[PDB]
Amino acid sequence: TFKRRNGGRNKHGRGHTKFIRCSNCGKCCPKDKAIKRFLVRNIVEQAAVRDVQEACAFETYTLPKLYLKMQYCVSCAIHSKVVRVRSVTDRRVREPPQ
Amino acid sequence: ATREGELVFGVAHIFASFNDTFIHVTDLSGRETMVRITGGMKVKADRDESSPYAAMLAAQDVSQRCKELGINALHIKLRATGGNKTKTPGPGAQSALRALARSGMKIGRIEDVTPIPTDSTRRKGGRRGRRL
Amino acid sequence: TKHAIVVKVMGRTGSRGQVTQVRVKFLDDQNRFIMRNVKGPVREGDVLTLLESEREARRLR
Amino acid sequence: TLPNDVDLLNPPAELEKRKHKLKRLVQSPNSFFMDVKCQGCFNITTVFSHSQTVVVCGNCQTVLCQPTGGRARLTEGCSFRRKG
Amino acid sequence: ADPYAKKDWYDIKAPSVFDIKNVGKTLVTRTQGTKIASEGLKHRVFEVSLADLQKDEDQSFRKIRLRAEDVQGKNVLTNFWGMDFTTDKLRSLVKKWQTLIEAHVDVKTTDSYTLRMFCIAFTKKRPNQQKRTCYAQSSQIRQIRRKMVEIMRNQASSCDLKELVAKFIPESIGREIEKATSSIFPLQNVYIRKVKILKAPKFDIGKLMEVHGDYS
RNA sequence: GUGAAAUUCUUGGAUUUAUGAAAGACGAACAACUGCGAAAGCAUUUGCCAAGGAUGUUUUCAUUAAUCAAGAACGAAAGUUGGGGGCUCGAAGACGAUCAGAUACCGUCCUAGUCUCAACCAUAAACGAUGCCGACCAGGGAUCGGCGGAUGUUGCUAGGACUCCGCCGGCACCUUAUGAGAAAUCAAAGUUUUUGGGUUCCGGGGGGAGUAUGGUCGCAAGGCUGAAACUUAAAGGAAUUGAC
RNA sequence: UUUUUUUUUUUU
Ligand SMILES: [K+]
Ligand SMILES: [K+]
Ligand SMILES: [K+]
Ligand SMILES: [K+]
Ligand SMILES: [K+]
Ligand SMILES: [K+]
Ligand SMILES: [K+]
Ligand SMILES: [K+]
Ligand SMILES: [K+]
Ligand SMILES: [K+]
Ligand SMILES: [Mg+2]
Ligand SMILES: [Mg+2]
Ligand SMILES: [Mg+2]
Ligand SMILES: [Mg+2]
Ligand SMILES: [Mg+2]
Ligand SMILES: [Mg+2]
Ligand SMILES: [Mg+2]
Ligand SMILES: [Mg+2]
Ligand SMILES: [Mg+2]
Ligand SMILES: [Mg+2]
Ligand SMILES: [Mg+2]
Ligand SMILES: [Mg+2]
Ligand SMILES: [Mg+2]
Ligand SMILES: [Mg+2]
Ligand SMILES: [Mg+2]
Ligand SMILES: [Mg+2]
Ligand SMILES: [Zn+2]
Repeated sequence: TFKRRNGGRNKHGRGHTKFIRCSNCGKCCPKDKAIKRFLVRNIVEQAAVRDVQEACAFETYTLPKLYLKMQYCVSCAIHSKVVRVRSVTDRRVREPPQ
Repeated sequence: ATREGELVFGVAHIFASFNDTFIHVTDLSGRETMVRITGGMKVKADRDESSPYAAMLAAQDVSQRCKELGINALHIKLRATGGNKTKTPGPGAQSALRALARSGMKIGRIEDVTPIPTDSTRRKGGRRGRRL
Repeated sequence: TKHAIVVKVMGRTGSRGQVTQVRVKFLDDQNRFIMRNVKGPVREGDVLTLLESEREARRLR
Repeated sequence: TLPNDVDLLNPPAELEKRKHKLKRLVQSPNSFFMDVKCQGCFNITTVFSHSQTVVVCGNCQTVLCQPTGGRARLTEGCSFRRKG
Repeated sequence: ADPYAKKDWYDIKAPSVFDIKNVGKTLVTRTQGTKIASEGLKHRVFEVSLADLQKDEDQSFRKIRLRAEDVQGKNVLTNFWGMDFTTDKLRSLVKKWQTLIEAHVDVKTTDSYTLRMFCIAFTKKRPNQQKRTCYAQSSQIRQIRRKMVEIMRNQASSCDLKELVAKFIPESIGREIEKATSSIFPLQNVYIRKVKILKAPKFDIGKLMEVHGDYS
């Protein structure tokens, strides 16, 4: 039985899509199928922000940010709980969680 | 060197991997090493070399040693393993940075210098990845 | 060895819920808050003796 | 428009204009011929609205229109009148 | 034996193009036998933030490379050796749902400095735009790249290294590129992302001392 | 380096830091329910070389067309022969672990290979598991290319960017049944016992078996074509409840 | 993300 209309990927009007390597296990996975997340977080964790600011060597300074694009295979994405198994009706929802 | 409040800046190259932590301090050019304390020099078990506590101890030792060499402030160069491997810093990065901040050292510029390929050689593990 | 007062209790922590995570405010410095894991019953208004205040508590689970 | 709300033999002129030229009840082109005059020369030339060639006035040897993807673009000086 | 007890400290001096001359301090082992301290400091490269050189936090996204050219007394006289963006700045500029345009050109200055300049730009949405993307067509991208290359070559070839760095500091070339390319597509965050020195002229003390004041 | 370790490298200085050089791969982010191509496939710049769809056309020919045995062109990856390359990773192999064993999963080092040229090979879940051409058949919002119309801005040079309304063509999506279906589902898998638009291929319970034999292609690996004796009551599809 | 192999024949 077929469970997804898109077959678990995002390929339309296309023959082949080159793969990426899973950021967790290194497994090959088509890019249109890999679960991709973009993480933008402060280099200094919120706990240490005050201590680092108190030790600033300049009158003013804005702490940088860390940018990471994570590309997971299906297995790692499920195991890491990046995505979860949804009900038959709920897995047709494509909007990101609020 | 002239005034007590004058700031002498070094560069702290922090290599926080998932197996170890490095706290390497050099001059501005980077050609001269001041102190290099790793997390594996502060623990007994190989599994604790990258722990936050080992990073904190290494950072405390680094700050203590640098204070004797006339270094007041440090620039931060945080990196992960990079290459085709993980770009996420190890658990010891934040602990080392906090310990350096809390040890009386002034913090300068903070930069992420993880080596990022515009495109890389093949990553290890085969096309099926690490199977566990 | 510093003294901190519990301001609020975040909840139970650990596989068996053995420890409770709390937010404690240092008495000497009233503007510094830290995260600690506490063993044994604890409520708001309690004072703990921190043998070392450098560490930050993380969920044991 | 609902099918029973319109007459297939007497469609409103707006709908016929909006339809594709070949899908109208009777095929009819959207092109036309125009009388283009240069700015300074009294000579008058007929030009196709969708000319594929650079039409040049014989007298002054000036380009009147430039071929494009669809309708030809006239030179700024020249003006045109719909001929038909 | 302590190796730091036989090391002397030196002062790094920036060229005149920058407001601040004192960049920092570096040390080298004292001269012993054939090992000359002055040779250990020669051609050293220091990466310094433009915010420190200009004392302006708005320039903290630019990193400047200064190479040690000569040593006089306890001062190391440097000169411009390239510039780059910080990683966070570049990561912040690149975003989805927009087009990224890059160009490079190899140019020579009037001083015989052969350098490679790298330009970056992004398409900009209009204030009344309703569609969710601002994508330029490939032909438009090629036209923009042509304009970028032409402007960069014209700007670099008509000036020396000193005036080129003077142009870099306020980002005049990027402003010119944005003004010129607007007729093709609106652009934002137009910058000279990176400059690297390919070839440098034979060292001349006279030229070096023109950008460094008297230290005595 | 791992769950933890060990194999391994290390005061002949490992790892780490800065600068520089060489080599060979790979072209991140941008990058999408987006594009091009017959499919396979195709992502750094610039030039050259031919090719192409769609759009526009009050241009030309005038049935020249559709689909196709035989026969041809191309055809991922792996593999073959011989050069060139040989960074990375890495079949085989060798070690270190784990284990009752562990010819594995994990770790360490590596041959062929991975790249390119010349010549072969012709197979993939080569998938939309869904032939091509043509007609009709509900609605809606997005998006790519071209074109028509309207309108107001732009640190720009009539144009370009954006806004609105339309036509054609394309990749898709959402809703719905008056349709179909064993259903899952499908706006084509509809217009089918109220059965007929044209045309190619191709299945006939499950195994034996894609095997034997013959032929043919290939250096080989194998490809294409392709049985029978005998055996058997089910195998199998979709969906429901429970249990796990 | 350590390790976890197996349960005679028919029938209820
Ligand atoms: K399928
Ligand atoms: K997916
Ligand atoms: K370790
Ligand atoms: K090799
Ligand atoms: K091997
Ligand atoms: K076992
Ligand atoms: K083959
Ligand atoms: K498929
Ligand atoms: K459309
Ligand atoms: K029986
Ligand atoms: Mg299933
Ligand atoms: Mg394919
Ligand atoms: Mg170790
Ligand atoms: Mg698993
Ligand atoms: Mg296991
Ligand atoms: Mg356009
Ligand atoms: Mg290097
Ligand atoms: Mg594109
Ligand atoms: Mg790229
Ligand atoms: Mg060979
Ligand atoms: Mg290897
Ligand atoms: Mg090959
Ligand atoms: Mg086949
Ligand atoms: Mg359009
Ligand atoms: Mg049969
Ligand atoms: Mg058994
Ligand atoms: Zn994975």
